[PDB]
Amino acid sequence: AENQHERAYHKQSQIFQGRFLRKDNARCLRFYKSIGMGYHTPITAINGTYIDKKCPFTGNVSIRGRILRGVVHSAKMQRSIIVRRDYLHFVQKYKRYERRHKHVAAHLSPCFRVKEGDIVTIGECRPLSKTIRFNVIKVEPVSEAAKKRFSPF
Amino acid sequence: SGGIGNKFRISCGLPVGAVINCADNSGAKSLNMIAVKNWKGHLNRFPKASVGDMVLITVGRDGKPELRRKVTPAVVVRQRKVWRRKDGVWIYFQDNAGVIINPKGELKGSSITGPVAKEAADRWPKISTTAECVH
Amino acid sequence: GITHDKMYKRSKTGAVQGKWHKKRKYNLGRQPANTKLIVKVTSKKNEGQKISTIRCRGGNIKRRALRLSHGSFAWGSADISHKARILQVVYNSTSNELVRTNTLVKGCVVQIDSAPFKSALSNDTLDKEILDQIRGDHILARISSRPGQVGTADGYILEGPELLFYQKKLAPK
Amino acid sequence: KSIRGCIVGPDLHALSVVLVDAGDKTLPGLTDVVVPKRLVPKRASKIRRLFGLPTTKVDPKDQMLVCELIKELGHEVTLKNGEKKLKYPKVQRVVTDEK
RNA sequence: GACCGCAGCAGGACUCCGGGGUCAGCAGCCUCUAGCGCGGGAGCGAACGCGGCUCAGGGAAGUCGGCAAGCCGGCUCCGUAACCUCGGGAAAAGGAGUGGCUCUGACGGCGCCGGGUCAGAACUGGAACGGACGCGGGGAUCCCGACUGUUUACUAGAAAC
RNA sequence: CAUCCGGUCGAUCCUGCCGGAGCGCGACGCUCUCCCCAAGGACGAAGCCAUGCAUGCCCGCUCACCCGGGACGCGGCGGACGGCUCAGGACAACGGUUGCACCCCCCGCGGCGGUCCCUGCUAGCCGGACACCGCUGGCAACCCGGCGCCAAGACGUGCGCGCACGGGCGCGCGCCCCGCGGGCGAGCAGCGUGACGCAGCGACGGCCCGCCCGGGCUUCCGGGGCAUCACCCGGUCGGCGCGGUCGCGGCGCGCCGAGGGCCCGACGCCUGGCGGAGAAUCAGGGUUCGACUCCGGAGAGCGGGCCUGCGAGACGGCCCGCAC
Repeated sequence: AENQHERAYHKQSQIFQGRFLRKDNARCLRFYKSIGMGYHTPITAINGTYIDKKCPFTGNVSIRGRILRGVVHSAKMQRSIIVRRDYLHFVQKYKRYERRHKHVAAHLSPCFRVKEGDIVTIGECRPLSKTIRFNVIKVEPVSEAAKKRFSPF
Repeated sequence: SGGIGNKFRISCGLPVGAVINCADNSGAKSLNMIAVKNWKGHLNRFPKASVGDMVLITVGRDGKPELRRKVTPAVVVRQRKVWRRKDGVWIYFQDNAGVIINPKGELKGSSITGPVAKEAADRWPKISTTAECVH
Repeated sequence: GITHDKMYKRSKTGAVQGKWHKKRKYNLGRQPANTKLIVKVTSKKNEGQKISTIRCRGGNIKRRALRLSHGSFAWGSADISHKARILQVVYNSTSNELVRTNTLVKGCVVQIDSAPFKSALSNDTLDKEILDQIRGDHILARISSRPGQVGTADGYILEGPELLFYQKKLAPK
Repeated sequence: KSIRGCIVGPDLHALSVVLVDAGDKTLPGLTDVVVPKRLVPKRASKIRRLFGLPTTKVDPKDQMLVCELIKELGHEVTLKNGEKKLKYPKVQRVVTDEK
C-alpha cells in the first residue's frame, strides 16, 4: 500500500479497494469464498494481505472436481509447488507391479507455507496455466526426512 | 527461325564470364555465360549480351543436377546497365537475369519470376505470355 | 487463423509436438486493437470516436476499442457518476510505449478530465485529494471495463491507499 | 477477372453511351422513338404516385387497375383466343380486413 | 649540418637527453620549444613518361601465372570446424554494434575530498560513426623441407645450410 | 479345449535347432455338373486422371403473344450432412473417468412475448431499389456489356409500458469455522443503486430464457520401437499484468524470478506408425494383428490465408505460393 518497489498495486478485485477509505467499520475488508468438500481453512489463511487470485480460499478460484494427493519435492517456482503422486500399475503378463510416478504442479499461497516431505492435496480446478490446473488445500508436514517409499496417499 | 523480329541495338552490358540470375521455375538457380549467339568476334573482344540476346549458359553447382554439365540456350530478360530504347527513355533493370528457352523458345518451366523487359518479349514470345509484368 | 492452440506451444518437458491437423476457426485469433484517444479535434475533423462490431462464433456481437475518447467515471464514495472525454492514457504499466499512442487497456491508469465532476467542490471537502484533482481538471482512475471484447469506456475512480501507491509513481516517477 | 480501362483505346468491338440532354434532331429511327414503359407500376405506393393518384397517401379507394388483356406465353395449340381475361399486375400494399 | 665515399655525393658512420594532443603506443597524423627554406628561377599546362585519384555493366574472361592493383583490418560481443605431436588450428570460418548529446549505476577517503574506467539506458543526427590516421582478404588441398635461425654484400634467401 | 515325430552315429542317451503335422488370408497354379449366401485397387502409388454422374428441393413476391398446369428470378433451407482413404500425427490421435461456478450452438421443443424515445412520423402500412424480363454488347472460347421499367414472408427508415430494458460496466452481503434459500458439494446467481447506452422487430412483430443437441477445452489411469540416443528445453519454466478468443489459458504480448523434466530411460531419432470396439490361433498362460462394418481422430496434389454461416480454415467454398 505505501511500498513503491512493485510497478503496480495488487488488490482483492471483489472488494473495491476504494470501498474503504476512512474510519473503516461496517464493511468486509477481505473477500473469502468458502471452498467445496468442507476442508477446514486455518484462521491463518483468513487473515492477511495475501490476495493470490489463484488461491481458492481468497481470490476468484473454486475447486470443481477430484482432490488427488501427492508429496512436495519442489517449492522454488514462485508461489508454486511440484507434488509427486505414485501409481502402482498391475501388468497382467507378470502379476508384479511397476512404481510409475507423476509430478503435478499447483498453486500454494503464503497463507499455508509448506515444508519438504508434506502430504499436499490438489483440487481439480479451472485450467490456471500451461501446466497449472490444480490448487493446494491441506498440508501435513512429516518430521525429519520423509524420503519417498513410493507411497500413494 | 526461333528468335523472330528486328531489335534496335540497345547498349550491351553482360560479357562472357557473367553469372546472370535465373528467374525461371525450372530451378536453375544461376547461369554462367559461355557465348552469345551470332557474335562475330573482333580481335580480343569478349562476346557480350543485351536484353533479349540468346546466350548459351551452364548451370552452376547450386542448380539442379540434370541441367548441370550442359550448354543450354537462354534469353536474357534483365540487364543492369541502362539501355536507351528508341523512345529515348533510358531504363535500367535491378538485377541481371535470364530464362532458359528451347531453340524453339519453349521454356524449361512455365513460371517467369519478377519483371521482364519489353525487348525480350518481342524476340521471344513464350516469355511474353507468362511474364508477370512486361516493364 | 492466428490460432491459440496448446500444440503450437512446446510441452513442459521441452518436446516440440507436430500439430495433429491444421489450425482451427474456433481457435482463431484477431487483430489486437490499438485504441485512438483525441487530445483535441481542433482544426482537423478526419478522425471521430467510432466503435467496431465484429463477426464471432455463434453470431455473438463484440463492440471494440476502434476509436474511443469519451469516458465515464462513478465516484466509489458518492456512487454518483459523470461522463465526459478523458484527457489520455497515462499509466499503461505494461508498456510506456502504449501510452504514447493512447492505446486504452482494461484497468489502465489514465488522465481524467473534470468537465462534469467539478460539482464535487460543492459538497464540503469530499475526498480532499479528489477535490484537488477535480478543480484542476486532471485526476487518476483505471477504466475498469474490457475495451476490445466489449467496447466499454466506463471506469472506476481511484481512491484508497492504492491511489496513493500509484500517485507516488504518478507524481515524479 | 481482367477489367478494361475506363479511358478508351483503339478497339472497335465494344462501347456504349447515353444522351444526358439530346437536344433537337432526335433521330426518327433512333433517339426520337418515345415508347411506353411495360411492367406499369404494380404497388399501392406506386399507385399513390406514377400510377395516377399522388396525394391519396393511404388510399381509401384501395384498388386502381389499368386492365392487362395480354394472354400468357403459349396458346395457339389450345386456340382459346376468346378468353384473354383482363387480369392486372396483382394489386397490393393495402391493409385489408385480413391485415 | 665540416667524417668517409675523386665532391659541400637522395649513400654509409657509434651513443647521451627526449614536451603536448588523438591513441594501446618511444606508432601514424598534427603541434609548443628548437632549428631552417637545400645543383636556381619564371612562363606553359601538348604528346609521352614518373608519383598518385576515380571509373557505368560484368568481372580474371587477361596473363607464364590474380603480376599489379583491389578486398579485409581498430574496438566490443556472440559465434568459432576438419584435423591434431591434443600443446595448436584459431584472428578458423561466420555474424551484431560503434557518432555526438542527455544521463544512471560499480570501485579508494564525507567533515570534504580519490581517480576515469567500465557497464546500463534515453534523445538525436541527408539511412552516419575505427568517419583522416594507424590498420589480416578468407577457405579447399597437394609438393618439398619440421620449424626459431644462416646464405651466395653488386642477378638466385630456397627444396640449400 | 493341457499331445507329436523324420533328422549329428557304428549304435545309444542328450542338448540344440532344421523339417513335417494342425489351423486360419491372401496371392498363385491346376482346375469346376452343382445350388444358395457372399469380400471385393487396404498392402513403399493419399501416383495422374480422359468420360459421365455424385445436394438438391418450394415459388410468399408471376405482369412472363399459357393455364389452372405456372416458367424465371428475389428469397427460403440443405449441400458443416453423407460417401471415401488413412497420408500425416507418438504425453498427440485414441478407450474409459472428471468438471466446465472458464464456454458457444442451428433444427426442434416448453415458457417469455411491457421495449423511453431525443428525431421523423403513414403508424389501418413508409421507403427507394435489384433480379427476372424488354432492348440492343463484345470474344476463339471463358467470361458476363450497358440501358429501361418493375414487386416482395427481399432489403432498409421508424410508432411502442424512462420496474425503458441491449450487453458490458461503475458500485453495494459477510465479520474466526459451519449450516439458510433462487441457490450448490462449493457466497454462486439475481436484485438494488448509479452512469452510460441504443439490442429488440417492425412494415404480416418475433427478441429472450431454458431443454435437447452437436461441439470447445479439461481431470485423472492408460496410450510403438531405439541408450551404437543421457542429460535436455530456452517462452524454455513459475509468477505478474495485459491483449485475444465462444472461452480458460503463454495462446499471444509485455514484465520479472530462475525454473521445468529425467536411468521408473528424459530429450532426441525412427516407424512399408490412424487408434479403439475388435480380429487370428490357442488348456491355462499367452502370442500376433488392428487400414475394411461401427466408433472417435485426421485429410482431400501440396503448403498458407480468407469468406459464408449457428457451426468449415470446408476443398464437386474461395484466394494466393508451389508442382503438374
